[PDB]
Amino acid sequence: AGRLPACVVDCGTGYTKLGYAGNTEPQFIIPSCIAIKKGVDDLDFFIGDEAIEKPTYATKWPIRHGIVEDWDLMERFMEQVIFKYLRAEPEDHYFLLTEPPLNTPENREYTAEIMFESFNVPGLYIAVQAVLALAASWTSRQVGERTLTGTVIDSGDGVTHVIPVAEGYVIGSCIKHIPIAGRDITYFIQQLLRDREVGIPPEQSLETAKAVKERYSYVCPDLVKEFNKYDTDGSKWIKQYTGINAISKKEFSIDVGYERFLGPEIFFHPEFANPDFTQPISEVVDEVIQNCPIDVRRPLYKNIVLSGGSTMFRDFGRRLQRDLKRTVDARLKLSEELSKPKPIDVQVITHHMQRYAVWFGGSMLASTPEFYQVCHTKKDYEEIGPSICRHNPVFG
Amino acid sequence: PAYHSSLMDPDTKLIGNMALLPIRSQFKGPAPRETKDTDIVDEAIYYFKANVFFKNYEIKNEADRTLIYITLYISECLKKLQKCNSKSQGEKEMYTLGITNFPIPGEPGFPLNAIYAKPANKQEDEVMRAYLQQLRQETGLRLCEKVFDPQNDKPSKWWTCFVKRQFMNKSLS
Amino acid sequence: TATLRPYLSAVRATLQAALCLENFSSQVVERHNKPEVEVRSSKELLLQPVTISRNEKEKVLIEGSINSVRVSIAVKQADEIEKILCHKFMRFMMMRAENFFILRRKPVEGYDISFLITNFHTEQMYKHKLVDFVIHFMEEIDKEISEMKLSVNARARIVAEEFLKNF
Amino acid sequence: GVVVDSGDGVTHICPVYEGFSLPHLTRRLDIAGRDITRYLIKLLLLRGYAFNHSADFETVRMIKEKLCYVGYNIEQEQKLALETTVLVESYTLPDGRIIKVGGERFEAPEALFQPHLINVEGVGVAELLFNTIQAADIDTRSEFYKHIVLSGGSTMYPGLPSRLERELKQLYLERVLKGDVEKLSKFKIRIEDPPR
Amino acid sequence: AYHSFLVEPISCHAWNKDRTQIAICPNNHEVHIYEKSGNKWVQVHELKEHNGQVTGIDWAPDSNRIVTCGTDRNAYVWTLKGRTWKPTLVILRINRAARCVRWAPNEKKFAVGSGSRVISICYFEQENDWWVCKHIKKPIRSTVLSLDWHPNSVLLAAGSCDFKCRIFSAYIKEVEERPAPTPWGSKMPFGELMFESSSSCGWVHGVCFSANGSRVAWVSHDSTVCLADADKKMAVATLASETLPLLAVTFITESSLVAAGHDCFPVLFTYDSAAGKLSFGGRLDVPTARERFQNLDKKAAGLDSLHKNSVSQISVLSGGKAKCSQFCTTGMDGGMSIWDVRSLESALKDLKIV
Amino acid sequence: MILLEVNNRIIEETLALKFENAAAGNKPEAVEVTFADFDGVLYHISNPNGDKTKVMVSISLKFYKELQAHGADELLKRVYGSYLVNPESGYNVSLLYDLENLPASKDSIVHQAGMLKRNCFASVFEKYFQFQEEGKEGENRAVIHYRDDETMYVESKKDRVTVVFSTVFKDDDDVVIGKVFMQEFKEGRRASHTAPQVLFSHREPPLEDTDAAVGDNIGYITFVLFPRHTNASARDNTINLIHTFRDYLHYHIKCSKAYIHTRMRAKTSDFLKVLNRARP
Amino acid sequence: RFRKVDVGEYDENKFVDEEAGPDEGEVDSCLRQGNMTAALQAALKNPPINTKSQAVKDRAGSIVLKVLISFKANDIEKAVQSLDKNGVDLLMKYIYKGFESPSDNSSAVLLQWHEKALAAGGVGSIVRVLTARKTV
Repeated sequence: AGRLPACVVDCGTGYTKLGYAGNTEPQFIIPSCIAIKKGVDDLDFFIGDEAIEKPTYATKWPIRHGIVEDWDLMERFMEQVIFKYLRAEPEDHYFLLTEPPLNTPENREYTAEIMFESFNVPGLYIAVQAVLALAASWTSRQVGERTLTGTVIDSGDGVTHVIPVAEGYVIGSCIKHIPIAGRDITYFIQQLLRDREVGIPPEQSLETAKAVKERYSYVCPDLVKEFNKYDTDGSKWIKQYTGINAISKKEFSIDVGYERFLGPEIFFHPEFANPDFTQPISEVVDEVIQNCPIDVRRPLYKNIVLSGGSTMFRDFGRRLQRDLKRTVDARLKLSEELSKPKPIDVQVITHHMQRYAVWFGGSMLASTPEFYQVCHTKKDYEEIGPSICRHNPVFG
Repeated sequence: PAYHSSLMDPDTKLIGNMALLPIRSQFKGPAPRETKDTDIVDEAIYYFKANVFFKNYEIKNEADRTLIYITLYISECLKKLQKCNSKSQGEKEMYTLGITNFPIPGEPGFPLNAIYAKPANKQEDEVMRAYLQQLRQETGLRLCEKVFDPQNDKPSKWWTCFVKRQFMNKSLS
Repeated sequence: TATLRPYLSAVRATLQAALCLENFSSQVVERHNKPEVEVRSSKELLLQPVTISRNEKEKVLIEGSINSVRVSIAVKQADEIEKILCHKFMRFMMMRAENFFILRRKPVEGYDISFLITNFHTEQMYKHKLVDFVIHFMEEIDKEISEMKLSVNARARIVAEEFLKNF
Repeated sequence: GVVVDSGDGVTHICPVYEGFSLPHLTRRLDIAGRDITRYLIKLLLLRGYAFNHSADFETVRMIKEKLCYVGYNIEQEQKLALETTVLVESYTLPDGRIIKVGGERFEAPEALFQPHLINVEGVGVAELLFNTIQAADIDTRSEFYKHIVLSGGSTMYPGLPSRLERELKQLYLERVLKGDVEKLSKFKIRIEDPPR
Repeated sequence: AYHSFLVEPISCHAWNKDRTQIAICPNNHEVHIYEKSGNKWVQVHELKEHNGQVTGIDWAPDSNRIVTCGTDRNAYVWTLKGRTWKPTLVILRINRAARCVRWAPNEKKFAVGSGSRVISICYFEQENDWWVCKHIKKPIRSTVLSLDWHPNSVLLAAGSCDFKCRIFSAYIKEVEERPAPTPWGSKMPFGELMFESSSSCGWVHGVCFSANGSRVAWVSHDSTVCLADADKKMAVATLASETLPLLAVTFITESSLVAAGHDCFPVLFTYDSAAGKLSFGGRLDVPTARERFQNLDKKAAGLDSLHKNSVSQISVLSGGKAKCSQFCTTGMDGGMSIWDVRSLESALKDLKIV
Repeated sequence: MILLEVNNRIIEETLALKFENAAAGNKPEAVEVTFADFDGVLYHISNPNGDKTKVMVSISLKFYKELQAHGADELLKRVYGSYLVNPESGYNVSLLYDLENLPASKDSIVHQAGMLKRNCFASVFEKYFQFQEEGKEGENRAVIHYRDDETMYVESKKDRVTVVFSTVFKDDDDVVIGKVFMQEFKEGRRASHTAPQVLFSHREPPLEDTDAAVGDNIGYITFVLFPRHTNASARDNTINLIHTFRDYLHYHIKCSKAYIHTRMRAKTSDFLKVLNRARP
Repeated sequence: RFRKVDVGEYDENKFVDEEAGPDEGEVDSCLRQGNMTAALQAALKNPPINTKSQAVKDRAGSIVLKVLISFKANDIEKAVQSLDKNGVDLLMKYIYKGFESPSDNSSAVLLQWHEKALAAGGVGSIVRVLTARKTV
């Protein structure tokens, strides 16, 4: 580690988080999109928020299911990331980028070709998102043992993944998905609101749900109890949102009810919103641990870690831990009472750095002298080849 | 999981494979008499808002079938009850919609024929048919106070909004 | 121009001769099957290497065997910008050799790019079409280098103007 | 002659003298099937496929059986892997994702001949076999050298018998004929590999 | 007439005595037998025993036995028991790929050519109840690519990668009687080298004895066809082709050859015995009421030949090598073709057999 | 984006957000940010002594002493006034915003804070532009080591001011592409007759000798600036352009390589279609 | 450390290959007289098929090369058409020797030779270049 901190860039399907190693929050969180229209026609583009309407440019999304799908466009998006937002002279900073688990070696070579052949970085490291989220949880009070075994609940853009991790290495064959993520909570809240509250501009229907979700939601311990609380003490529980008719500039006034707690509930009752998929998040986690190697199951249940916006609802962790515990002892009941093994310690770890767990993890690691030891250098890339970037030894 | 009934005695009575469950009411029918002050009609109405969102439901015992039925009817009421002003007009349309010959197990139109036993004979037929009617009225009744906002003319949206939701994606009508 | 078509015609005719291959199990190791022009341990299976040259710079070297043909090309590189665009374009393609099937990961020493075509390729693609491809490649690489070069000039001019016009 | 048996568990060299098996001179190799499999797991890691050492062991065994082979001349094999793509094969995992496997095909089984690669003390299957023959009665020697027979699941790698033969000839030339290339021609070995 | 069995090579084929079945190796470890049903082909058996690629198939007519050999160093003999074919292992004691196999005309033995630089002649023992072999070794120096037996079941022509066509004696005393003189010479102890081509030109892809066995022909990688007759002091006539190498050759009469290879179409050569010379009379693949109709052009693998890739095998289907009327070709394209010599004679007026 | 922006986004947005929260009357959150800019610059944003009501922006430049011999301290004082304070240890300049004492219009100060770096550099240019306007000739040149191995030389003359950049192309690919850019700068007068004239020298310094660097990878770019450029009405804009030149050139070298790649991707991928169309 | 010697080198097998000049006066003679076709025929006489002297082989190629360099393009056809098949085969071999020493535009006229020789000899004449054990 020299005078200058490394650049840390975490490219997700929905947002890219970027800034410098050492800091606690990204310096920019910008949507992962690039609007485009001989010469320098290639330089006529915008990214992030500036890219979203832009009367005369088409908005593109180079990353799908966490994987770069348009390499020309990801390359261009890098150019502004480095020269417009970070204002890093890329020849003087090591870089740490990220990847979904199951991204291919070939893609890491493609990424390296971009970083070393176009931008001449001195050093590169591609980390797995899951692994940085574990590393993020070492920030937690409930954590004294620094470990990179654990189960990672990543609720990203479009689905939520339960990623089992042992000793730095994702167990690829054991990953499972849940077709529930923040968008759906929004969609369901939109649903619930649509048929109760009058005067949501049909056009601003979505933005209103998002606002309610982000401002008023939470996870409850029990629906019926929650319902009667609301039924009784309306003045405590029902809340007010006021918005602003975009077209016709007239405000509207709604109540915020049941959707406060029914929104996030669909993690726990996917049947409420998805007609094809009904297994609660809790069951899915259980299944994943039980599929993994026996000798690693206790560690997994002991260190379940959250990452992403959707995991931030007050009490998400508590409820997850509770329900998983109920499952786990249900099994260990139907076993003792069928002819007596140790009870399972189930720990769901929460902490402040959750929303950008991944980016925080990388920022912290790329601050350490060891990060400089494990990065591939440009001299390596030239003498041995892009294949060096196929493997990124874990460290910490 | 969804909310189930606790009222099932190892010795409560069974019309078909439903539970012939005590209810305290100002109505006619073979529903037993009850000492305690919560009946299956209260369980259903209490559980309703939670349970109506579920699409899958384990029949653990015969009390559950009664609960299911009352749960589905609750949604019949609010179907009518929504489009009509003042409590008065309400409990009025609720006598009507209570009496109506609703499909019952074994008939084309009763959903859940795979789950509910059909009446073995004409006795059971006439009983079950009556029990069901008792409930439609005791149910349709209690629900009426709840739906209307004590400052009147007022069908509370906090009930009318469930109108479209269908328990287990099934409808008595 | 003038001498291009005659060069290509000679190259094509030599490829047509060299790409006459069959499946050959190794005589040297039990249950191995290896491209003889690479491994070279049975002189009897190797053909005579030959070369077609356009001029002192541009040539193609063709090395046949029972099994496999190695084709090495020396691409036209007129000035320093074409030399580096060329080297960059071949490198770019070699990194991707697992997708080409017919490309060597490195050129034979003295050449810019090398194909290694084997009986497996000639059993799975039309031989006459591979010959077609090698010729189309040679024509096509010159055009691309040559366009790359115009683009650099085109953008250099706009970039200087944009900066200079702002003072 | 000598039976080189090697299964998932372990690897023995058993010289057998006309009818009966002499325990003296019998030797074990502390390297076998399960070891090659685990090494293949280390090599596929450096290629950017991370199999868990337990969850995935069966899967990497199948890759090994299907695709590994013994290199005959290792430096010549590395050149092939490094300059061309002829060694590269596609393999479909349990979940349907396709991986690609090249140099690791011959590199994993090489542990058998160079055990230092997987951190094992010793000398490796050919040096061990030679030693076993060059400690037996100077006259039984020859009849042994023409009756080496392979056994077990871990001896079926394409190319294995050829590599042994090459390697003995390498040893015998230096350690028995101290560089004498002309008198080499009369050294006679021919491991058979029975099709059973 | 072309049928497509698959799109990858037919590595090798064999027909039964009656030409109602054909065994092909569809580029893999198995052999697939097909039968014709009306005008369609139907797969009837699938021989799975070989542990590597099958490279040679021969079908012995009167005994109905199929021999195969493979890159796994095995050969099998297949017997038809009821309605399934059963393999018997023949231990070849070779340490490299088998490359070709031919049953001798008397069906009492068969020859495998291999990468071990040897030809194994195999025969059965009604004694120990299995197949044994003797190896022809000297002076072969490379892989044997091609075999053909003389009609006496004793002489044996072989082509190889040391660039040579040779004739050998494969006389096994314990299955046959001493052979009769031949113009290849009168002494035929096993392994005797009877004839060896001299200028060393090309890998020798195919060899053929004439029907009375006094002429031996072969085709080589240098794009020559050659013929030696024993009735003229084993003098060798030569024709250097203007096109790509042939891989397969056969006599269709005593003075007529058909061959095919990397050009993808069959061609005809004739030997004039008086002058001692070979001529190209050929190119047999050129692009009644029913026939006049279908040939008519309409209103609207870019190659003017039936096969779309190299021809690697040619076999006489009827009339034998003296007076062939029908022959077959299979190829790296996975196609099989049946050629009618008399339709060829008709549709090509310039064409002169013999 | 063809021209590189001058102001620093991290600085402007961090301050904007601090000023917005102070306006709304929110309780100030702690801020602690370390970040860089082009050419070795390092910045720090922090709360002095942990006092969340106070926000400091500090800049660190290896070559600050050099700008400081040429008017920098006095220049920063004119622009920042009572926002400039004693420099934080590790840094050369520190600005201090009291969240409880902001102008009614925050714009100007947010803007000037974003040009800290650019403001550190302007004085050397303003000095030599003055020398020109006043006929002071024969003054010793400014020598500014703006990176470990690149140097800028500033010199005034009777009729014109010259800026020389000694730059390094780390990659041998970049020299050749760089040369093409330079040739077009040397010919840019043919599209703006008023523009500064640009010279270029590969490998060798201009003869105008000393300790300057020589190598296959060195180039020297000279900007001849005239009074229309150095005068009182043009100099600010002129300074915004020149001090961004080196980075502009290198950025355009890199974008060209990205563009070449998009070409190579299109072409390789066409080759693979033809290959695959050769399957039967 | 024993795996350092290639024992393959000394293998009972290891295939072994089985084991002249044109007259320069005659060639110059026809050359100096403007008799190009005759110079060609002379230069393709008696190639040094069997000699382990590269010197003698380069002598031959160069003599031939010189004849071919000297032709006017519109005179190659008849010259090539005047040869027999062994002639065109031999010629094609020398055209491929030519290609190894481009030298002046020689490259350019060799390519013309290549084309006429190909029209006479067919790709089979190139095949015999690659398959030749004993070459020029």
